[PDB]
Amino acid sequence: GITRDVQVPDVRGQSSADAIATLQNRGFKIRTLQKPDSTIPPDHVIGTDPAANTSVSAGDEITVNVSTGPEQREIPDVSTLTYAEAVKKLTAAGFGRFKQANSPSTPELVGKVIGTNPPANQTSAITNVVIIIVGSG
Repeated sequence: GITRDVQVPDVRGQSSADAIATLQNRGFKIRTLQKPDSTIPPDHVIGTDPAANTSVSAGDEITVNVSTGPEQREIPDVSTLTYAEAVKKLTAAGFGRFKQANSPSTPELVGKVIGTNPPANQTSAITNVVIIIVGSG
């Protein structure tokens, strides 16, 4: 037959703790899912899971998606191959902050990227500014 299923209001616009408390008060169980990412939402609740707006039994389980910190990635040495490669491939790797600089190099490297200013072998954040250095002399 039917049981008592109700829809539970979202705690969007408040912190994850606010959501946790509100659901807890109603008897709902909450699971907090956190991810470090490139496409990071704030630690506050901006959105919720459909399960909340769906009519569910009071005391169901609501997953709260929260993100803690932007992810970091190691810089692949593809920069040295082509300027286009450096910017685009690093964007594909997640990076979204670039700064171009040029450094005087031997004519044999003119027009080629000689690397990055920050160490490429280092794991840099998505929001970290990668300074791409082009060899020009």
